[PDB]
Amino acid sequence: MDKIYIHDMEFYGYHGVFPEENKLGQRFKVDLTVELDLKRAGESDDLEHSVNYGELFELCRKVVEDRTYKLVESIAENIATDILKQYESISRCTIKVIKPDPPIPGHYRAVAVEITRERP
Amino acid sequence: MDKIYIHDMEFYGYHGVFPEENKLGQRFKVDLTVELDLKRAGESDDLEHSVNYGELFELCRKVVEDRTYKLVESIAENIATDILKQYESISRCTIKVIKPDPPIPGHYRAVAVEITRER
Amino acid sequence: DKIYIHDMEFYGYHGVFPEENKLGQRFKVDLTVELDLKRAGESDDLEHSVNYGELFELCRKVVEDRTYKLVESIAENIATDILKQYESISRCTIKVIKPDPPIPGHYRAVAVEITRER
Amino acid sequence: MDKIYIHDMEFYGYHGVFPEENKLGQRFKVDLTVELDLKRAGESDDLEHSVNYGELFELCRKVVEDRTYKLVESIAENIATDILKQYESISRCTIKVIKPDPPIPGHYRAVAVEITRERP
Ligand SMILES: Cn1cnc2c(O)nc(N)nc21
Ligand SMILES: Cn1cnc2c(O)nc(N)nc21
Ligand SMILES: Cn1cnc2c(O)nc(N)nc21
Ligand SMILES: Cn1cnc2c(O)nc(N)nc21
Repeated sequence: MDKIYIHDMEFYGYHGVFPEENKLGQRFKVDLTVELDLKRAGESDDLEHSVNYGELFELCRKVVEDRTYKLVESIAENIATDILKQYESISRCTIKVIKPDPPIPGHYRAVAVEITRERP
Repeated sequence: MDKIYIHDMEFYGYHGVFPEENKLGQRFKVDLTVELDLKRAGESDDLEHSVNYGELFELCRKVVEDRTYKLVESIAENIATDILKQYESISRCTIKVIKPDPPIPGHYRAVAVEITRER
Repeated sequence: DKIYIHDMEFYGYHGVFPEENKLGQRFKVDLTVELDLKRAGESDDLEHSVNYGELFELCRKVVEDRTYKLVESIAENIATDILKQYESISRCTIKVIKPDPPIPGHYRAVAVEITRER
Repeated sequence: MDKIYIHDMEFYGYHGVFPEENKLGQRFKVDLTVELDLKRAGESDDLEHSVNYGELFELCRKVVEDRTYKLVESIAENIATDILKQYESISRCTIKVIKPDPPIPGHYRAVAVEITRERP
């Protein structure tokens, strides 16, 4: 379907399995993909009929900054839940939470989770 | 299908919901993807069997520069439509309209809208 | 399963407008050939998979050693010769990229991408 | 189907058909994706129902650095293979083994092989 994106959002967060992670913190990135209809929006030009990009960002920030989890799997899952719940026009969404600097000994760009949630 | 592409067209436009995005303006980017058959163009090596990539660029430039809308949706929608209407050789198209510097307090690369259209 | 060569850069003199044919410009090719790789991945054998080096060479040949009006015909003659010389290739996808075309404006690149198979 | 990614792991190894590639060595890069349900991980916040991203790194490194094959097809095959053996919770995977500086006389970014491997 049609799609709103927010590419490579960046937060500082305290999330992790290790208590050393909890204390120090690290970078956390999020990519978002949400699906709806944009034919109406595009034939109209009135934001009242699509989902507001600025609110979708804020939502993401609350989960990554205003709350702490052990797993990036819980960041992704919460984001997805608040999305579908708060926004009834969005059908599907793919959400990817990225830990560019995890505490692993080796050479790499990033580890990440990605889920894709839908209304039953 | 086979695909023609234009990658990362960059414009300056004055689009936006708030009046201040219309005053100041901002960068807008557009990725173009159009679906058609290029087997004929390939074995012929003759441009009339394909679509001119310049005319495509120009067509989008007109939408992003010569007009102004509240919504990127609306930019995506007019491009898809003006491609389909003007080009019958094209079955299907995908247009993505990127705002890289929207006024959101935060840290992000970009926001965007992608639509895929057909007759 | 899949084999890849990414961002092959060549200098060629392709194009519709006769000035492009004297000046020339950059041409990039993304190659993407499909098959099964279970055979080679257990045997550890270049017999049971495709030579990546030859695939580059074939692309080099079509982009550097001949000239066409269209990028679509670079793409075609590559995809046709891949399916000619390599039976075990189920399918292929060629994306030919013109990064510096003579369009007055600001973009990264224009491009064709075909997918061919027997 | 949900996914754990590991992007652009970098190793130095001595893989190659040519005996010269075998003596000198060169860079090798690996991308990993693995499919599994992460909905329970995302509610419980419990790593046991998911899979350690770190152990995944190590699995890949064993193959690239502790062993030496003639082909990159072999590298991705054993990786996929070893993933499927050890982790029942993982349904499928995709492995891209990249060779960024292969001995091809020309101009290019990288050559590579991607495979996808599932269980019965
Ligand atoms: C090892 N490790 C630490 N935190 C983790 C997380 O959120 N997910 C996974 N899969 N592994 C983790
Ligand atoms: C908040 N906001 C402002 N302009 C917008 C647009 O074009 N699309 C969406 N989804 N949100 C917008
Ligand atoms: C305008 N133009 C010049 N060369 C071209 C090509 O190969 N394809 C298309 N579609 N347009 C071209
Ligand atoms: C030509 N060539 C040299 N080494 C190679 C390797 O490891 N794989 C493939 N497919 N080709 C190679």
